[PDB]
Amino acid sequence: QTVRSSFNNINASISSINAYKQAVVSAQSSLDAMEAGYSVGTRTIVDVL
Amino acid sequence: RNFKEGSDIEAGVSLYQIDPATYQATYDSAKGDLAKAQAAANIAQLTVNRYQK
Repeated sequence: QTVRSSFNNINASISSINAYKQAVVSAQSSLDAMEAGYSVGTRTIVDVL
Repeated sequence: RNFKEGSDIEAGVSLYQIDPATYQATYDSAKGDLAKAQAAANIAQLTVNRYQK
């Protein structure tokens, strides 16, 4: 079991990063989306925060 | 009357100034609308510039 226990974990663990790593990218431009939108002032700064 | 009767007059010359009440007023009309018209495009262009960036 333990053999199959973590061996799954790590892999699913792998899937974790790949999601959030993208997800970071998701927020990443998401941040960037803000700053520009705030830079141009189309939007508030609070959002950027 | 703007002129001395019998006198010699230039073209396009104001002769009789007529009450422009309803007119000067009226002139105001488009003015605001122009003022307001431009207002819309103002934002719009204000937007477009942003979107551009």
